[PDB]
Amino acid sequence: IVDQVITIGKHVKGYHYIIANLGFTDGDLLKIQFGGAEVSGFQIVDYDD
Amino acid sequence: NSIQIGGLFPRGADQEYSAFRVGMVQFSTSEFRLTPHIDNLEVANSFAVTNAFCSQFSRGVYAIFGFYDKKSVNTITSFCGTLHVSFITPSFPTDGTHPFVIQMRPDLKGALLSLIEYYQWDKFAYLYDSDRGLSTLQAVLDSAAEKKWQVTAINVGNINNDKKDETYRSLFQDLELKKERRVILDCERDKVNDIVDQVITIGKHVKGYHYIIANLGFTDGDLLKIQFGGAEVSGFQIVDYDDSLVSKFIERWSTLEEKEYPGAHTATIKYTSALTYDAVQVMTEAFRNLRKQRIEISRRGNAGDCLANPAVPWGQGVEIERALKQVQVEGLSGNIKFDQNGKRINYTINIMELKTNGPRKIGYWSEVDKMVLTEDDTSGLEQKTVVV
Amino acid sequence: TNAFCSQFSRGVYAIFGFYDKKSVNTITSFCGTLHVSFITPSFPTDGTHPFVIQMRPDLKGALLSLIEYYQWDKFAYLYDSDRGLSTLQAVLDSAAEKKWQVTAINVGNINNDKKDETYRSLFQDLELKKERRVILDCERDKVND
Ligand SMILES: *[C@@H]1O[C@H](CO)[C@@H](O[C@@H]2O[C@H](CO)[C@@H](O[C@@H]3O[C@H](CO)[C@@H](O)[C@H](O[C@@H]4O[C@H](CO)[C@@H](O)[C@H](O)[C@@H]4O)[C@@H]3O)[C@H](O)[C@H]2NC(C)=O)[C@H](O)[C@H]1NC(C)=O
Repeated sequence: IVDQVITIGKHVKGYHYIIANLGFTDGDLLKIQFGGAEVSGFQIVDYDD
Repeated sequence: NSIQIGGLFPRGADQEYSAFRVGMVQFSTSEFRLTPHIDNLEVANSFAVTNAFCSQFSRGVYAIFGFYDKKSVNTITSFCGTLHVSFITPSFPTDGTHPFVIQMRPDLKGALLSLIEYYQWDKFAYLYDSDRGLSTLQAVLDSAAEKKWQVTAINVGNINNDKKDETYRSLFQDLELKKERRVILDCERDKVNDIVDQVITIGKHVKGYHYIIANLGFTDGDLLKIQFGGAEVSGFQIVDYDDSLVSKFIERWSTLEEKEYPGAHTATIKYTSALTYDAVQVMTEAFRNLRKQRIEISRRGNAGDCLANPAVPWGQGVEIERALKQVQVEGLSGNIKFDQNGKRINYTINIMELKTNGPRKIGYWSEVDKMVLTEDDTSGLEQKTVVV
Repeated sequence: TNAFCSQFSRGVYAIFGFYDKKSVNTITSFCGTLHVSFITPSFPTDGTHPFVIQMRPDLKGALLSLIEYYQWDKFAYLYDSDRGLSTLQAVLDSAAEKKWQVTAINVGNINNDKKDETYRSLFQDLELKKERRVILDCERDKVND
């Protein structure tokens, strides 16, 4: 879905995407890291522990 | 019969050498066969270029077909001009007048200029490459005073692959100071793909932006990634796949085995490879005209070292050059004919506009006619005009 | 190339000479492989090149710092093609970092017969923007003209 959002260019400033799963940091986020859209998610495996 | 010809290729040339072999097979008549001596070496190092040129000269070649980079242009031109050796190259044409060189690639500066005239651009960005030659950059800089444009030229060529992601993002953040939406990329397809990837990463490929690819390899690079972004992409293509000749050539090209001929099974061919094929054709027709006019070419052996205190250039090479420049044939690049200097005259460069369906032939340009073909939609798709 | 290989066959230890826009690539690639020392007072090569000693210092930063000192925002740049486009590329790249409107004209490729006409037409074309600040990147012999 993120790849498709990138292809259509709907990941720029203004858009807001919330990932509704406990796998936020396991998947690569660098492709939308610089798009502009504010992405938010959830993580159960805190690597800082 | 067996005409020894030189074949200097870069080590990274694969589809170009494949098209050279396909052209060698297609035009190997029983009247005479062209035997090529292939030398794969580093195109950048001018010392190795000089060594290979003097090796071919010591072997006794009649016409050298090769490529060159910004370092080797002067050595090749100054060696072929003095030693009277014929040279054929699909690379970028030399700036000015240079003899004994047949540049298969046509002149694209007027094409980009006429396209800017058609789009009516007054302020845009120009990301240029240093290795591709500053000829087009000088032409647009000189036109920036005749027609008064505010162009922002950036040398993106000198970037390191380690700091690649950082330099490109900083470049586009610096280009957002003027809020630039119109960008022209004067780079090779291999680098244009990276620039497009970075534009996709930063999200500057949405509606509003306009990107012009300033090279004859528009369809060679993958355009489907920016096909649906929203930004109107436009470029230039010399190898028109809609041609019946090009279609019949691609029919055999795709069916060829990928193991023996590298990069041949594809349906799209790079413009450099097609220009290599057409150069082989032009060489064959040149030697055929030399046989038709009963002009005997012969070396008997070798005159000696290219380096000499008495400069000894063999005369018959002039006739070979004249026969090369006189040939007017039809090939993958369209109409192929050369003038007294060796540049391409009377050519057909198609202007493509990437829509949602894909690459669309929006027009074509020539040396005499600027922006002719107004085919398909003539501004009549989704307009919605309410009659009051 | 002929003179360089003649000196190499003679047995020189270090060659002191000059080069033009055409021959530079031949010299650098010949001294680099044959490990022969070269010294030249001409313009420095763009980038890093070994076995070459350029006596001339780098002037790009001097012109850039002088433009910063004079506080110029819109000017003309009449450059020479034979003298190398290094300074022109440096000022074009700085024209986005510091945002300048530079009008670069290639005055280098002009004929001595049509000299007065090409120059008068160039300055008449530069009066469209009413440019008063001009930078001349040419050799002294041409700067006098
Ligand atoms: C289809 O193709 C035809 C042949 O290729 C072409 O006819 C050519 O037309 C052009 C312009 O009309 C002619 O160009 C001139 O060439 C002569 C020398 O041959 C010169 O008068 C001049 O160039 C000179 O040579 C140098 C060029 O760099 C330069 O140093 C000189 O100062 C001077 O400029 C013109 O450029 C050309 O000769 C014609 N060819 C022939 C064989 O007669 C058709 O126009 C073309 N048609 C279409 C529709 O494309």
